[PDB]
Amino acid sequence: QFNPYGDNGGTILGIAGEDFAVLAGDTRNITDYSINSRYEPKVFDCGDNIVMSANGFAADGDALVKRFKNSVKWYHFDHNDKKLSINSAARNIQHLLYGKRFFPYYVHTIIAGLDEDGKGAVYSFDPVGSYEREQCRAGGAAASLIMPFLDNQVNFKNQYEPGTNGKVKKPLKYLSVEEVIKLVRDSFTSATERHIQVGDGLEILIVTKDGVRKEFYELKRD
Amino acid sequence: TQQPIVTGTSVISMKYDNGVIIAADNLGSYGSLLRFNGVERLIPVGDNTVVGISGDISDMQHIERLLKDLVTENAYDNPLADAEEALEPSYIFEYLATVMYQRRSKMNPLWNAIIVAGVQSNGDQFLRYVNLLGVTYSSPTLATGFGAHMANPLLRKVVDRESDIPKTTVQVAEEAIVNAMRVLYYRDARSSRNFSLAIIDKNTGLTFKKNLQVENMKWDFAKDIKGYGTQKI
Amino acid sequence: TQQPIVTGTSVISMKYDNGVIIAADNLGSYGSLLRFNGVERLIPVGDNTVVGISGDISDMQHIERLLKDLVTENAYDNPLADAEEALEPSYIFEYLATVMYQRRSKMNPLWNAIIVAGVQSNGDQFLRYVNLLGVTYSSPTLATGFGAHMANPLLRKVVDRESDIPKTTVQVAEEAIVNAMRVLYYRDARSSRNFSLAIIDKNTGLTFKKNLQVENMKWDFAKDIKGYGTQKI
Amino acid sequence: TSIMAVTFKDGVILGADSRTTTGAYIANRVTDKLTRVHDKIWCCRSGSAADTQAIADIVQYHLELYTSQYGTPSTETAASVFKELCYENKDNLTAGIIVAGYDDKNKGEVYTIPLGGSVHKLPYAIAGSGSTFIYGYCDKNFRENMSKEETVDFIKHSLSQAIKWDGSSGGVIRMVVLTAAGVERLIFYPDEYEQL
Amino acid sequence: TSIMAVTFKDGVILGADSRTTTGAYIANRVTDKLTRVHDKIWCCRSGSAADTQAIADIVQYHLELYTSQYGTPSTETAASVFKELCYENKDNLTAGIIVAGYDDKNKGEVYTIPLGGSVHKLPYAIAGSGSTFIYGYCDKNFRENMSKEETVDFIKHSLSQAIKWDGSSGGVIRMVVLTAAGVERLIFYPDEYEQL
Amino acid sequence: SDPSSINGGIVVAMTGKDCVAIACDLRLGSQSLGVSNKFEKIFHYGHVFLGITGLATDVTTLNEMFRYKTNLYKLKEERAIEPETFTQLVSSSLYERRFGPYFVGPVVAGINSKSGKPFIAGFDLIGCIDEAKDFIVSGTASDQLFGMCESLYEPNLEPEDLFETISQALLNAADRDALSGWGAVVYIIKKDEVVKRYLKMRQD
Amino acid sequence: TTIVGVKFNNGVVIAADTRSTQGPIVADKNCAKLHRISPKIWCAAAGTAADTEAVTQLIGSNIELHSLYTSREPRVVSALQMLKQHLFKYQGHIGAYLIVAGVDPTGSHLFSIHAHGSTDVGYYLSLGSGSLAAMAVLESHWKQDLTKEEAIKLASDAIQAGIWNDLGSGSNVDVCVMEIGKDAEYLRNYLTPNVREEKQKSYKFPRGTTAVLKESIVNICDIQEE
Amino acid sequence: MTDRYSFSLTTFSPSGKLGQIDYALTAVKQGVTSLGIKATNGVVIATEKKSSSPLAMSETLSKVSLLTPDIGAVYSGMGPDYRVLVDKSRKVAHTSYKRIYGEYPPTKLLVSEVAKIMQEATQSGGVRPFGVSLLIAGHDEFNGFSLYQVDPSGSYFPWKATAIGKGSVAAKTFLEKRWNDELELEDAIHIALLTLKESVEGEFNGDTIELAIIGDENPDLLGYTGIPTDKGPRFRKLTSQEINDRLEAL
Ligand SMILES: *C[C@@](C)(O)[C@](*)(O)[C@H](Cc1ccccc1)NC(=O)[C@H](Cc1ccc(OC)cc1)NC(=O)[C@H](C)NC(=O)CN1CCOCC1
Ligand SMILES: *C[C@@](C)(O)[C@](*)(O)[C@H](Cc1ccccc1)NC(=O)[C@H](Cc1ccc(OC)cc1)NC(=O)[C@H](C)NC(=O)CN1CCOCC1
Ligand SMILES: *C[C@@](C)(O)[C@](*)(O)[C@H](Cc1ccccc1)NC(=O)[C@H](Cc1ccc(OC)cc1)NC(=O)[C@H](C)NC(=O)CN1CCOCC1
Ligand SMILES: [Mg+2]
Ligand SMILES: [Mg+2]
Ligand SMILES: [Mg+2]
Ligand SMILES: [Mg+2]
Repeated sequence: QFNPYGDNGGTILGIAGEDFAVLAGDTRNITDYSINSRYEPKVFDCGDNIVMSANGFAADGDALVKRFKNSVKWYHFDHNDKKLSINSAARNIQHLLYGKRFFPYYVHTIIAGLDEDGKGAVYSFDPVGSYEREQCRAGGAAASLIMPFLDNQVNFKNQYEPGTNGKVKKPLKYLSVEEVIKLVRDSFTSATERHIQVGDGLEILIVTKDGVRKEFYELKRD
Repeated sequence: TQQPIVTGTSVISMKYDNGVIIAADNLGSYGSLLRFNGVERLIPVGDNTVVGISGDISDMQHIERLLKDLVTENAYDNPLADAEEALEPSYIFEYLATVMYQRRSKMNPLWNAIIVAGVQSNGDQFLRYVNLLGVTYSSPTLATGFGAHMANPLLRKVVDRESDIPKTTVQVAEEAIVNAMRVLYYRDARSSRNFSLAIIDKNTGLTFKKNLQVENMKWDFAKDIKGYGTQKI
Repeated sequence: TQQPIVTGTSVISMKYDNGVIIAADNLGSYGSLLRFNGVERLIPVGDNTVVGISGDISDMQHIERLLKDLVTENAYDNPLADAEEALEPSYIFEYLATVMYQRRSKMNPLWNAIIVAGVQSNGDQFLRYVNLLGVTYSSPTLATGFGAHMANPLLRKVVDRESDIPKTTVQVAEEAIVNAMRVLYYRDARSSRNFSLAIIDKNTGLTFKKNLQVENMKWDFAKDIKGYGTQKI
Repeated sequence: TSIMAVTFKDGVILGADSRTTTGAYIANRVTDKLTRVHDKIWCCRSGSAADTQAIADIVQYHLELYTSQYGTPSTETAASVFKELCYENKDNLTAGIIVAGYDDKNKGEVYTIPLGGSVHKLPYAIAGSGSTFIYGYCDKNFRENMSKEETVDFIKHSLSQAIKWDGSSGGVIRMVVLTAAGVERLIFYPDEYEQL
Repeated sequence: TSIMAVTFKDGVILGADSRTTTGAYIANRVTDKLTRVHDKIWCCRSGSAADTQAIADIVQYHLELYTSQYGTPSTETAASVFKELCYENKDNLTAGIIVAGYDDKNKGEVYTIPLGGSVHKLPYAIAGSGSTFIYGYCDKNFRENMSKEETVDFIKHSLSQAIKWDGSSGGVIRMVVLTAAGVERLIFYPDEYEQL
Repeated sequence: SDPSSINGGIVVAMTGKDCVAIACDLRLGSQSLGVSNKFEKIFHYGHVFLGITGLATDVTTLNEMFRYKTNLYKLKEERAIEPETFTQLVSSSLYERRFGPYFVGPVVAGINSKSGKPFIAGFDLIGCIDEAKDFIVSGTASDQLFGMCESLYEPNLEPEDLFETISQALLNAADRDALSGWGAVVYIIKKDEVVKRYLKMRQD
Repeated sequence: TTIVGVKFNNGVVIAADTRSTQGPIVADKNCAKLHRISPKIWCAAAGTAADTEAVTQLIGSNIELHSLYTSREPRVVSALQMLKQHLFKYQGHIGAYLIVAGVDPTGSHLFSIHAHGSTDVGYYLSLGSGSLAAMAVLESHWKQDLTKEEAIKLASDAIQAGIWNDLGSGSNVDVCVMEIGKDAEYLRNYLTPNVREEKQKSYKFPRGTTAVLKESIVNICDIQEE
Repeated sequence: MTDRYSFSLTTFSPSGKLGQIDYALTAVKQGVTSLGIKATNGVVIATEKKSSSPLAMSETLSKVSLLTPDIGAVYSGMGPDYRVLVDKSRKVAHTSYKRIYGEYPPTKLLVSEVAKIMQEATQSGGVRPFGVSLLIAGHDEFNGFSLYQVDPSGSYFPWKATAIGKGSVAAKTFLEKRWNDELELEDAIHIALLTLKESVEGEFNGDTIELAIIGDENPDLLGYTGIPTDKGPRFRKLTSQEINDRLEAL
């Protein structure tokens, strides 16, 4: 029997700061126990200060991104070059995914950018289009390894103020872009150590009011 | 949904400093029967692109005709068809990738794995893969089937990353490709000795070599191997 | 539980006035492959019995050895082993029927259909069938496999009931058997031209004919048949 | 079934056995598996009898309409029409067809169309269940540019062996000879071909 | 696999390809499929590698114990011991074995034991997946009482063709010659046998 | 149906400087129903600690089995079993049920009383030993524990630091798993004192 | 797993990677897949981890007892015969795939054995998920009359192909060299090409970060005197 | 063709004696002298190679046997009974211990298992007791060096030094005078050689004496390098040459 789905591995990670957001993904692409590529980008500048990744089955991921990019293009044509806000992108992506509710896009989608007050925004989707805004999300193969670390280190979960018995939580702070990139780099090194489908390279897209910047780092190639 | 009947095995390929090389053997298998011994699975498109195809041969012949018709259609009302508006490797690839994914999305795939090798207008090397699922990827080396498991490890010792491509000559790359084809003949039960090889260079253009053979094979150590364990004679 | 691998097709047989005739072709098929062309499937036991066996050949060879050992064992401490205490067709049959049914009852059948043809001490004709299920029956004509569908109708035109047996000579019966074997060669895809035939007569004893061939075949009308319908040339 | 088509100096010859099976029963022992789709374009049929008939009838219709409009079709054209039907309906058909024809320009040609609906132009072709048993024989004994009498013998000996070993092949050996001279139907009975 | 054993004037010769498969992967390309169960009794192995080894090791043990007690076993005796194992364990084994041996009394003999565990004494035998492609060739080219050089050529040409057409056969052609003179091991590499 | 995730639970162990830590959650459920909030998964035989995750009937059975075997060991040898030896005994005992296995993920922790060397080991359900210098994880949130441990861990932590590190690894892994949590216990083990602490954690 | 065996002039060398996996997760980054059967008979293991450990320990135990009984140094063919008969009896259910090598009074030997009980002889061999990546290297670079140094190089290169190109294999390369006339040398972590880079940050928490409900001292000691 | 002897052949007599055990001990008295001496850093065990013919190659008959790499045995009494006990003792060390715990048994526990086997021959149906006494010398990590005697009854006792067989009364007395708790292994070997000369009639050299030690780890005898924690067998059989060297300073 023909199986229309495959699993191309990889992992992705979105974190929001006060006036920026990052979307990171490894650059490895796999099927079964083979490496297809050590550098196949997975995180894309979509226009209007929005970055997007759709991790899982890469063919579905590429189709989805391609359709959203096209959605942005037609949003400009039909609404007088108006900027597509991140909340509006999110809702549009829900309709793209839910359109294929009974033959789903086999991906976990994350978008990142700035909301309409200039604050960092991360939106996160399931394969059929349910979504939520968060400070914080990992998706893909190593999501189960990475998310709990992010719960601990971004939202300070289970951390209390020392000497308060256990009755005052560690207070929530926004993190600087330098502190976020550290958590991203450590998150991916940890995932590379323990997950066979994660490795090769890390590409981070950072979004500020000034635009989209890229950073790249080597990861272990085994 | 179908099942592949007459099939072609690996297509292997790599980038080198000035271009790309791609190769595939000349066999059309019918299950375990080595049915057809003169099948060309490298199909040139213009003088800048070679499409290497593995998997179902009937679907390969369909793709061959799609490409031939694409050249015909691009020439229509196009006085620059042999110049600035000639078909590029990237145009040919995106067309095939579009088709493959549409066909998988209707549960009626073209049962193939495809590598499009070539050189763009600006001299850039092009090397990208697409298969029956519409999955696409690019890398300094690419191979389908058994080639992914045995050729890639060998070809990656030569070009392990993007920075190794300018350091690699056409002589070194062709030798690695020719060696990889021998290893596949040793080890793949649905391979053949006879193969075709194509080089697309930014200076010298398209060179297409037919009727190559795997040569310089080590079999001599076989005479010393006796039994499966304790048998001495 | 198994499945038969190397197989023998029909065994056909009938009674006539003074005895019994039995025949079977010399083929051991391996699915659709006509693998072995000199297989004897009629096995004499003494000078009064022939056991004709169809189905799995490995199980046939096992039965062959059971019968050979039965003769050896009946001779033990038996000064009348070549006379009044010789093995009878009815003794050989009951032994085989016992075994077949025991084996089916343990879900490990001997994958065969068997006809035991012979003549008893008192001159009575013996002809009885047994198969992998332990089902047994007797009739003036008996046949296994395709033989049941094509040979029996022909052989029953000669001996349709018990009262027809004294009216039927060995010449008439042998001719009917030889004709039936030709019809099976025409129509059974797992049959052969070469066969063996055995007659057990109450007066002349056991005659065993090897290397018979189907002869006098009508193929000539084939040259006039063209296409499947409307095709004239 | 055992079928083959062999190109030679003066043209091409098609050969076939005459057995049609319904399981182990032989439904027809004098079947004609060589069928005319045009005056000098013929095909050998293997696989489903119904499927290959339906296909051959459609091809005969397409080529008769080709003839009316555009003149005599090439053997390649006839093979293309078989292929289109076999390829597009691959899920629903079990047809292995060899197409053979004679042009004055191209001389004798042979195209084989196996199960998937691929096309393969060859000097000679073999197909059907019985063909497995003669790959070795045919490869060793085929030469190009044989005489008519040599090619008749090559096919007679080849299908002889296919028939000997394959239970799904048998009966007579039919042949169709395609040259500039015209169309010659041959038949060979078991008593000639078995003793080879 | 492609295996055969051929009796000739001075004795018997066994031949085999050297390919072991794990699906489409070739686990061993220089396999030795001809195995000694007694000084002048050898067998060709096809089917499951584990099953045929286990069987051959047991047979070697049985015949060494036969030798100690009763002297040199006949080739028929060796075949009987293979058969007993193959027949009684038919549900659990996938073994197609050809047994070949040389006595001074009986000269060269060949017994084939296919899947079900039947035994068949033959002038020559072929087996394994690749044997299907040479039934026609071998039937046409085998004669009795061939010379050693003729028999070596017959096997070389036969397995050449089996290897050519069967993807599950390949590598070198190994042979074992069994005569009164002794035991001669031969090997033939692709560059010799392919161009035949 | 899948016996390794009917009841839920997790165990993690870590080495520090002249110390080891082993921790577990307290939940026992029947799929979605939480049944008990007190089901400890860590046992000790003298100074050797054993954590067991998986099917709870097998957790209990194996504890009783290793209590039996180590009691007899001690009577015959006239000394307490050491962690390296107990690790081999766990492996032997699991592998003898190779084709009808105990559905468990055992974890050994302790300090060799002669050499002073900290020791941890993990196993699969049929006895393959994973002897790690850094950490061992087991249970329904093992993916989550692997991620926490691989990022949070550093070598040569002092007992009171190691406690924070292992507790944060456990707590945050448990919170991303439906079948783990409901309480947690952390044993800090030095050569001749062992402190046991119950953690305050989210009760959902 | 990637495991290899390479024959050389005066002996045989075997090598292995050091990764074990549980699904797509790496359970252990530094396992020992080179198992000692006897002092000069070693094997590299692939397949079900517990099965390979149990099968080599059992056969090693019985080889030791056989060596004592016969007053002879154990032979590789005996290890092979015992392994094949054991594995065959279990009909593939004991999933051990082993490269079995060593030196004994008869010489130097190299075998492979599969889970169903089939064995092979060779000058170079590979098993496991990375066996194709390793065999590509072995088929390209192997020659007859190899030195000890050339064989270690070839074997570790073959493992590296597995480490880099096969997702089933990673971390380090282990080697064991068995030379005629000499002690076998086991080279644990012969290559270490995958050391984890320095982390960006320390995650050491402030003491008191974790909320505690109860403490107590655990009694580990025996029952006390007086 | 059946074993119908399912009843004891060793039974209590009216005086309370187990005759077959006493008679086994008498067979042990007739046997050649063997002895063991425990030092601070080792143990020595020794006996005479009483050869039956001078055409016999006495090298091929090993009276002193390795049981584990750190445990050795010697006997007095019936040699064939010893040989099968050595086979079983080697095996039980694997089956009842190494295959469970991954390490060789401590001396006292291996002794305990041999003792068990010998006790079973004293009570089970259709057998006689073993006609040997063993001296088992060994080392293990938590007990250090030890020396045990095992008798036909299955009883075992730990010794500082002892002797069994023919001239054991005299040899035990000789050892009571020479033994102290500060002996170094070489001094124990020297005492073993002195004690054994009293009990030997004929030739007294390295070809007629069999002597082994449990001492330091011998890494050169291991057969492989690369595992730090495997340091080698503590059991070593002294060669003919090594014994003769110590007989010149005697
Ligand atoms: C080798 C052989 C004899 O089979 C050869 O290929 C024949 C070619 C032939 C026969 C007559 C005219 C022209 C060409 N084929 C047959 O004899 C076929 C065999 C066959 C049956 C069914 C299928 O199905 C996929 C493939 C091959 N015989 C028939 O088609 C006969 C007339 N019909 C049936 O047996 C009924 N079938 C049974 C299976 O389900 C479909 C209906
Ligand atoms: C044609 C060929 C090459 O297959 C021929 O028959 C080989 C004979 C041979 C090979 C090596 C030594 C001696 C003789 N056979 C093989 O290469 C077999 C093919 C085969 C596998 C499995 C079965 O199972 C019924 C039949 C034939 N190869 C093997 O046995 C290999 C080593 N093992 C496996 O592929 C593992 N198998 C897979 C199927 O399930 C059982 C375990
Ligand atoms: C590359 C690899 C990882 O496959 C190589 O073969 C490892 C060899 C090895 C040898 C000795 C010690 C450690 C590692 N093998 C493994 O790491 C195996 C891989 C494996 C998993 C599952 C199956 O299932 C049939 C076969 C092989 N890993 C394990 O055995 C792990 C530790 N245990 C399990 O996955 C649980 N097992 C799986 C088999 O069924 C019983 C439960
Ligand atoms: Mg990785
Ligand atoms: Mg081949
Ligand atoms: Mg929870
Ligand atoms: Mg809840």
